[PDB]
Amino acid sequence: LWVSPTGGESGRRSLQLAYQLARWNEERGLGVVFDSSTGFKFPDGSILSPDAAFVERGAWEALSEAEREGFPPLAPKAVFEVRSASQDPEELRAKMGIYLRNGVLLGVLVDPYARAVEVFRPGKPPLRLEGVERVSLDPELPGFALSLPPLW
Amino acid sequence: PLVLDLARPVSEEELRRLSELNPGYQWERSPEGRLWVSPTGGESGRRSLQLAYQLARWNEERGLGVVFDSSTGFKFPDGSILSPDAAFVERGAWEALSEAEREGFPPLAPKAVFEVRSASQDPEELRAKMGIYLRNGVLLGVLVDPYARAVEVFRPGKPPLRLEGVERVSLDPELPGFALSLPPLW
Amino acid sequence: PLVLDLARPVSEEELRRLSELNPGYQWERSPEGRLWVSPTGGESGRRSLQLAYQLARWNEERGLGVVFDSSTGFKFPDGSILSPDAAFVERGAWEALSEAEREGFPPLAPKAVFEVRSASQDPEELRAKMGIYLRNGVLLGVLVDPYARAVEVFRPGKPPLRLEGVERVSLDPELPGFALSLPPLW
Repeated sequence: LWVSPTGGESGRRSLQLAYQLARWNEERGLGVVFDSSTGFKFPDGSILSPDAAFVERGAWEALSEAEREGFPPLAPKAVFEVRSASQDPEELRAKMGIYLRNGVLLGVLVDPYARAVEVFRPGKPPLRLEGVERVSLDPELPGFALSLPPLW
Repeated sequence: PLVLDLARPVSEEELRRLSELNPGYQWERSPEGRLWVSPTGGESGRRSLQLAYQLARWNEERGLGVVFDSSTGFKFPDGSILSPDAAFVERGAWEALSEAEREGFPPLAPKAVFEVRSASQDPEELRAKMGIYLRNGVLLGVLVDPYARAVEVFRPGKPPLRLEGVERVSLDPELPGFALSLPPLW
Repeated sequence: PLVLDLARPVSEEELRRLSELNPGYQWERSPEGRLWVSPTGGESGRRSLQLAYQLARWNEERGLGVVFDSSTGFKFPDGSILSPDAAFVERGAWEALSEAEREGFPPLAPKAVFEVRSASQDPEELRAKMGIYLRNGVLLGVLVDPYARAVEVFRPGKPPLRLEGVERVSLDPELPGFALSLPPLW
């Protein structure tokens, strides 16, 4: 069926994910979290917009007002992509590669359909989990664990 | 936003594709059928996230409906496809939709919508957008202006309420027991 | 600038139309056919006028060509249509054109173009733009940064020069007798 990354289901899922990341950041304040609309300007020149992003406090603080106002010129420490029916797995997997190649330190891919999650880190093979309720995202995001059932 | 005039109303298919081809940009269809485009920079993105977070937190503890983030576009009665920074839809209204309707731009007016003024947006255009929401059936429209540190609440049949330098804002009874905290949005 | 992919090259016609409907912005066409939208006005607009005025003043004295402010867009061989903050076109070239060409987006590369960095522009993106000007025939590209209070000069086949702490920059031989004064642009 006709699906849009900017449609209801995708929006409902990305908010559920972003909500958790924000809940965690509210208590720890180690960085700044952005929603699915945010565009970031990556080192390779392109603009990319994940479903959620976390940028380390130190990286964010180094930015000027103008840089924070526009598409931030940096690779977020962590990026999250929630697969929507309109996207084929290998495509996002390919995108996770692009993120890492640009300096993202943690890429999390959630597939609500397959009901799995894939964790991408540089200099390490991709990790795929299925059947787990929560997934620890330490050490990149200290004390944060992503609860999966809410994303389904 | 920037207006792109077409001698043809942009289509839902074209909106999806434009979103795809332009990460970081929000595409919308006006009531007259024109294209509206606005970028979502870092500041906008952190504020809308924080606003959606508060709405979601409230909803998780209450369970009255469904919350959507800022990338979601809704299809209203007059044909416009608008994308607020946050929206709340009651369960009943959401469930009534077909799997296809939920997956595409939901054909309904969220009970409550939120818009956060970005630096590149003129205040009056955004206040006007609030009127479009209301005339299409939205029961609560909230406009946050982080630059003036003010918030304006719009309700059908009521004078818009503009509050300045306040810390909290009760959005009862449309959103039972929810109070939006403003400093986190500055 | 805001880069927009309409999934097809934007036509010259649409560029004008878009400028009309969105007056406070500059509209250009990239070599790939995408839309480049940039903010107009503010102190940046003021700097543009100051520069064009220094140029017009010099040209009045020498009479070698035509001066343009930030409002003109030029059509280059690669199909891009760019609008610098100011430009100089040699008299002969200008007249060799058709009245229509002179009235729209002149189809020629100015001998010299000037770009003044505005607050939302990345220095590296402006430098790449200078690269586009030169590969399309511009003989002298000048980039003014009022924030870092520096100037960069680009000539084909030569390394880019950056000057700081200077009050004036001579632009011979391309603009004989012309020295750009910087403080007025800060």
